[PDB]
Amino acid sequence: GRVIRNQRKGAGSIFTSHTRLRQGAAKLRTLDYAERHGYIRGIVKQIVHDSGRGAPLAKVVFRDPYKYRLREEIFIANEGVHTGQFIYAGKKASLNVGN
Amino acid sequence: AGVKAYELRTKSKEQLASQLVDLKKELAELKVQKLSRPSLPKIKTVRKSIACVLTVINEQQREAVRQLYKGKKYQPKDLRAKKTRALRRALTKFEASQVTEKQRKKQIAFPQRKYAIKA
Amino acid sequence: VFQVSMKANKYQIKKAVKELYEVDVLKVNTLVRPNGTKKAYVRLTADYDALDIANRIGYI
Amino acid sequence: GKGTPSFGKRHNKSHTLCNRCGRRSFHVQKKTCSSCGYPAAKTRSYNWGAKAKRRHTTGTGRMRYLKHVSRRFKNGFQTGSASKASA
Amino acid sequence: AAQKSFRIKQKMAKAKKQNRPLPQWIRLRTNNTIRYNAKRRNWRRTKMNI
Amino acid sequence: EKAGHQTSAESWGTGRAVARIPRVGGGGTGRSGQGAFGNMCRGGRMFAPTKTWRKWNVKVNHNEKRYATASAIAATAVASLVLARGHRVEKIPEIPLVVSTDLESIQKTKEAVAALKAVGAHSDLLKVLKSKKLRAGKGKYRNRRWTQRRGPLVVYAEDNGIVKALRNVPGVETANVASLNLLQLAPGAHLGRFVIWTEAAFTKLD
Amino acid sequence: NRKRPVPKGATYGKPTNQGVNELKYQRSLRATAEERVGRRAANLRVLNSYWVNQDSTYKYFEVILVDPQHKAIRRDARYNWICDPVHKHREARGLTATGKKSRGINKGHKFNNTKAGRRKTWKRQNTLSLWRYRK
RNA sequence: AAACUUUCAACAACGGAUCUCUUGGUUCUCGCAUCGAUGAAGAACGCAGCGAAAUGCGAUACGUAAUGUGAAUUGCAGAAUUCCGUGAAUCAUCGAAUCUUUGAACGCACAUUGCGCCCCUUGGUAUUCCAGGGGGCAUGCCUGUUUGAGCGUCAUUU
RNA sequence: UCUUGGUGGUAGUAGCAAAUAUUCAAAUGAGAACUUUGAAGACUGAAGUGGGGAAAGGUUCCACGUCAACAGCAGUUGGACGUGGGUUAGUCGAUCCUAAGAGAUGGGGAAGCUCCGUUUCAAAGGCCUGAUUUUAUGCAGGCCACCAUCGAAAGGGAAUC
RNA sequence: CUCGUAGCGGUUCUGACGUGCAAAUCGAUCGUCGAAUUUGGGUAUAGGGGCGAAAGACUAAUCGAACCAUCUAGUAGCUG
RNA sequence: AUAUUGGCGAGAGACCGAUAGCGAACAAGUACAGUGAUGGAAAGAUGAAAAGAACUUUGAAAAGAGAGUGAAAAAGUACGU
RNA sequence: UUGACCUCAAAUCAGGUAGGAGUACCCGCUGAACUUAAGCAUAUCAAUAAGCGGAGGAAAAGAAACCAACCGGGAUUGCCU
Ligand SMILES: [Mg+2]
Ligand SMILES: [Mg+2]
Ligand SMILES: [Mg+2]
Ligand SMILES: [Mg+2]
Ligand SMILES: [Mg+2]
Ligand SMILES: [Mg+2]
Ligand SMILES: [Mg+2]
Ligand SMILES: [Mg+2]
Ligand SMILES: [Mg+2]
Ligand SMILES: [Mg+2]
Ligand SMILES: [Mg+2]
Ligand SMILES: [Mg+2]
Ligand SMILES: [Mg+2]
Ligand SMILES: [Mg+2]
Ligand SMILES: [Mg+2]
Ligand SMILES: [Mg+2]
Ligand SMILES: [Mg+2]
Ligand SMILES: [Mg+2]
Ligand SMILES: [Mg+2]
Ligand SMILES: [Mg+2]
Ligand SMILES: [Mg+2]
Ligand SMILES: [Mg+2]
Ligand SMILES: [Mg+2]
Ligand SMILES: [Mg+2]
Ligand SMILES: [Mg+2]
Ligand SMILES: [Mg+2]
Ligand SMILES: [Mg+2]
Ligand SMILES: [Mg+2]
Ligand SMILES: [Mg+2]
Ligand SMILES: [Mg+2]
Ligand SMILES: [Mg+2]
Ligand SMILES: [Mg+2]
Ligand SMILES: [Mg+2]
Ligand SMILES: [Mg+2]
Ligand SMILES: [Mg+2]
Ligand SMILES: [Mg+2]
Ligand SMILES: [Mg+2]
Ligand SMILES: [Mg+2]
Ligand SMILES: [Mg+2]
Ligand SMILES: [Mg+2]
Ligand SMILES: [Mg+2]
Ligand SMILES: [Mg+2]
Ligand SMILES: [Mg+2]
Ligand SMILES: [Mg+2]
Ligand SMILES: [Mg+2]
Ligand SMILES: [Mg+2]
Ligand SMILES: [Mg+2]
Ligand SMILES: [Mg+2]
Ligand SMILES: [Mg+2]
Ligand SMILES: [Mg+2]
Ligand SMILES: [Mg+2]
Ligand SMILES: [Mg+2]
Ligand SMILES: [Mg+2]
Ligand SMILES: [Mg+2]
Ligand SMILES: [Mg+2]
Ligand SMILES: [Mg+2]
Ligand SMILES: [Mg+2]
Ligand SMILES: [Mg+2]
Ligand SMILES: [Mg+2]
Ligand SMILES: [Mg+2]
Ligand SMILES: [Mg+2]
Ligand SMILES: [Mg+2]
Ligand SMILES: [Mg+2]
Ligand SMILES: [Mg+2]
Ligand SMILES: [Mg+2]
Ligand SMILES: [Mg+2]
Ligand SMILES: [Mg+2]
Ligand SMILES: [Mg+2]
Ligand SMILES: [Mg+2]
Ligand SMILES: [Mg+2]
Ligand SMILES: [Mg+2]
Repeated sequence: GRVIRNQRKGAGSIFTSHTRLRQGAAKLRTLDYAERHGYIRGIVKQIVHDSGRGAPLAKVVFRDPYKYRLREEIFIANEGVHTGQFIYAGKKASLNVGN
Repeated sequence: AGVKAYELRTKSKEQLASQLVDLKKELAELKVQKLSRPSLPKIKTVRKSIACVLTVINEQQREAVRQLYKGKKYQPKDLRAKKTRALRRALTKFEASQVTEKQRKKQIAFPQRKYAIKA
Repeated sequence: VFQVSMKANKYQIKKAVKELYEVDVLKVNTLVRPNGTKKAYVRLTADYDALDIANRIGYI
Repeated sequence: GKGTPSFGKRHNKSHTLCNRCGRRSFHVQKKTCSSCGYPAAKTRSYNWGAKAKRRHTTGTGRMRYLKHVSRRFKNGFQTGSASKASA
Repeated sequence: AAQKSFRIKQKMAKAKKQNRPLPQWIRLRTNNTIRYNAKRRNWRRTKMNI
Repeated sequence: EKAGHQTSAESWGTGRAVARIPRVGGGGTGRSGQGAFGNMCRGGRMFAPTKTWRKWNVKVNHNEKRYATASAIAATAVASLVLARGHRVEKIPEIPLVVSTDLESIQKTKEAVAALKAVGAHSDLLKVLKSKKLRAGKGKYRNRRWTQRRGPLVVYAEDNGIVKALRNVPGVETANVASLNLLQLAPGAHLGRFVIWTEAAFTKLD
Repeated sequence: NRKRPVPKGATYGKPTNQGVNELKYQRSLRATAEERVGRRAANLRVLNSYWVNQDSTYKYFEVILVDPQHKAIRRDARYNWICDPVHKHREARGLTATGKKSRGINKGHKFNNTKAGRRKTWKRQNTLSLWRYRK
């Protein structure tokens, strides 16, 4: 007559994700006119380790099309991607690993 | 003995302000002597004199404002009457006695007559 | 050494000591006493003498 | 070890003084007073706590302003001042 | 705790000024029934609970 | 209604080596651990708490009320019961003691006690105000401080001052013929109050 | 329907009192509308309300409110009854038209429980009235 | 035979019953309608020549004003020309004020005596910095004012 | 095994036996196994019975006076009792920052107490003008896309020996 | 990983004590002692709920359902 | 017209009489217990008036014994009986 | 260009107003269980206690979409029945 451990996990008290040391949300670059009609060139600046994740994270840095500033997207690193590598995102892009 | 209030109403604003300063000097000077003496009851007289002068100054100041807002709308709120919050929400005597003209006509046409069952 | 209001800071102590006792203050150190009263150590500049001024107030 | 040597480790505090009622019932983690329910606008009272309503109701403190309403009512809520001078 | 709040020291200051016996002239007053301070506190006998 | 119940006590039950009465919880006050709620417990409620809906006022048939009043007026005739109920009336000429209707318009207490002494109620009057005693218990501090005797009842037909003139006189009670209280005519359920009738009162009794 | 909160939807009373889903809330949706509008606009008094629309999820009401501090209401004797303090929050006390409907306040044999309130009537008809001379 | 133990009495103890008291309670009846954003109820801290409470009060602090009474208060001390008086008094009454820090609590915050911003003003050579004094700055809603937004939209325009 | 209070026998009994340990003289005093000083013996033996601090306590600190009660012997002693004195900061902390988290607002839910949410589906806004005579510096340009607040006396942090 | 201090636990004496120094201590003997370690502060999870390397263990000496007040003088064919 | 264990003002009682009556006759929701919600006491009486015992003596003192005061000290603040 | 209109905003704009208390009685909402039925699930306790919202000196109700079936009464409330 007592609530079981599999039920207690949904309350999310002591059963949450230990997310202090994580590097961010590993997402793609937000789909825009650069990635819908041509391409955009990134650059890997770090292959970092994500806490709690068995896959390395590639920090890929792009230029913002509309404002002069740099936008740092966080990718999941593909096997073969290195630091200093130009990374292409878009429709007209070329097939290489990490594009 | 102390200052008497009816004397202090007769003085002006600058006379009463300087009297308060001299009274505050006398309270300070007597508070020093109270550290040597075992009992100094003259503290009480000067202290009620300060309260009397400060009172009369404020009654002069509030009566100046009452002459300033004399018979207009929107007095300051501490110069307004302090009956009761309910007693000032309170439909006024004019508004509570309002009668529509349909009711005013009936009240003039047929008021309560005065009569007696005798003859 | 004075007893001051609990609402008085070291500016209002210095200003009051100056224009009540016609002195100049070099420094004010203040502590709140364990009876809940505020005690001010008001040190005068060397041009004045706190012993003379203590007689001039009236104590010792 | 659940009794006396466990009593040694009581040097923290669950409640401190409430600002509204001054009672050492302000839970410092919950940020709530256990007796008067501060910071909520309504004051914590329950009808199963009839003794507890008795301890804090009107009359238990000073009544700085209600202790004068009955006299002001009795005189009809006067405004102004009395007339004469002396005997 | 040697680094107090002011609100703790203010209540600590109040408790010390209450920590006195009855004044002896009060026991000489007319129709006086007070024999002693019934609200006397010690640090050794009763903790005052903040 | 809340006497003996303003307490949150519960029983300790068995195993505690003390009787199973509800004891007060808590600590550090002296009241803690003390028995509660019982009729036998100090501070507890009493057995069968008295209610306001106990019957106070009692119903009597109106005719049985009037039966007793008629038999009480009849007992204020011949003097054996009037002597028996106190009422110093030996030196009265005759009972019923009927005086003139001029008593009904006496308005001064000096002139009222002159008339009652003159018709022989002096010894009945002095029987009261020599019997003023302190009450013999807790009732003397329930606004019932003094006891004394009953004096002559004066019965009239018209009030033209006799009630107020006899008001301050100790023991002397007054009555209209239209009312004739049984608590006045037979005080203590004892027949034979000394009654002075006025002439208009005595005629009206038919 | 009103959903009875009773967390995890659980009884812990008798099985007569075991329903959660099918409780129906004795006051109407028009009454909840006026009560919620009267809380937002507590300087005013709710006068009446009326249906204006509905869909699968909401019923829509327009609530007429009257300012008892405006002088076009404090004068004009047809409407200054609303300015008396007995009419503070009529919609919470059920003195509006939809309140009087859901309280049962109507004349007739069909409303014997609810003519001057069902609770007041119940207090009257469960009182043991005793006289001085017991009847 | 003492001592010891037991019984009774006196006197002495211990203890606080009994009796007597009672500015308290309880119950009934009658009359009245009067809390608060003009800041309530409640809280904290403080205030008296000597008070720790209760009671009173708020830096004007066991109180100020006003009015009535008419010589006190006092446990001391002191003052008591003021005492045939605009006048004592822990007096009564109470219509004028004051009413710290709070609290629905209202610039932001509060396990802080923590931090802003505006106006007027003072001083430090100061629009900007620092300090002092005064006065402000909550949310909802109503009416109105003003400034606006929307190709929602109507006229009108070389 | 009633309730409250009071009182006995047991009974001057059980006991006041952990932490090596005390002793001599003088002083004070009515009174010294226990106080003070000197002498001696000893111990903790630097992960201390030593010097400081955190939480907590709250005046216990220090002086004078005192010994009715308290220190389960004693007491002239005391963390006791009575009266007082005592806590000084630009530099040490708090204050400020964020952490795990807590939590308003817009808005949605809920009969409602209130719940969710913390950037959301909101019209959510202050920043300097290059530099001053038509400036209470705007009646102007120009810039900025985030969005409360609380959260550490061990984290981060301006500066004293 | 191991021997073994500090530490953190608690095997055995079924030792002392058992109206205790102690409503869980004392002593000896023991487990383990560089990590799934030990620990302060902050913070989160609240009662038919939490939490549980799981013993119905722990959740303020309270746990096969905490504590407080009320309903409630709950009911008793049972004992005084 | 009706209700009213709250508030304010009254007047009552075949009520209770300090283990009773409200928990509280008294500095009572006080002292105190608890982290907290909450719990929660005991406790009235000298004498008509302090006239509350000057002074002597013994003792280090508390105090005793005298002396006094008082109608009473078989009323000595540990105070009616 | 310009001037309205509608809808929606902003202001430390002008004036106001709401919160909280108390809650005995009053108007609502919400809502039990112990208990009884000599067991118990309907029932009862009870349209009660607890919880929440809103007033006033009273509140609510109230001048008929009523009762009736009489020769008909006549707003509401309350007492006796
Ligand atoms: Mg200080
Ligand atoms: Mg300092
Ligand atoms: Mg345990
Ligand atoms: Mg233990
Ligand atoms: Mg508390
Ligand atoms: Mg309330
Ligand atoms: Mg503080
Ligand atoms: Mg009782
Ligand atoms: Mg008797
Ligand atoms: Mg259902
Ligand atoms: Mg009758
Ligand atoms: Mg005795
Ligand atoms: Mg006896
Ligand atoms: Mg009665
Ligand atoms: Mg004064
Ligand atoms: Mg006067
Ligand atoms: Mg006076
Ligand atoms: Mg802080
Ligand atoms: Mg800050
Ligand atoms: Mg006993
Ligand atoms: Mg014994
Ligand atoms: Mg022995
Ligand atoms: Mg021995
Ligand atoms: Mg050794
Ligand atoms: Mg050694
Ligand atoms: Mg000493
Ligand atoms: Mg001893
Ligand atoms: Mg001794
Ligand atoms: Mg010391
Ligand atoms: Mg001391
Ligand atoms: Mg620093
Ligand atoms: Mg911040
Ligand atoms: Mg912060
Ligand atoms: Mg760090
Ligand atoms: Mg190992
Ligand atoms: Mg090993
Ligand atoms: Mg080891
Ligand atoms: Mg074991
Ligand atoms: Mg053993
Ligand atoms: Mg022992
Ligand atoms: Mg090892
Ligand atoms: Mg350690
Ligand atoms: Mg469960
Ligand atoms: Mg098992
Ligand atoms: Mg329990
Ligand atoms: Mg029972
Ligand atoms: Mg009442
Ligand atoms: Mg007695
Ligand atoms: Mg009693
Ligand atoms: Mg506590
Ligand atoms: Mg006695
Ligand atoms: Mg006398
Ligand atoms: Mg003697
Ligand atoms: Mg005698
Ligand atoms: Mg004697
Ligand atoms: Mg005797
Ligand atoms: Mg005697
Ligand atoms: Mg405005
Ligand atoms: Mg009702
Ligand atoms: Mg109702
Ligand atoms: Mg039945
Ligand atoms: Mg049954
Ligand atoms: Mg059955
Ligand atoms: Mg059964
Ligand atoms: Mg039912
Ligand atoms: Mg209820
Ligand atoms: Mg009212
Ligand atoms: Mg009426
Ligand atoms: Mg009405
Ligand atoms: Mg009609
Ligand atoms: Mg009818």
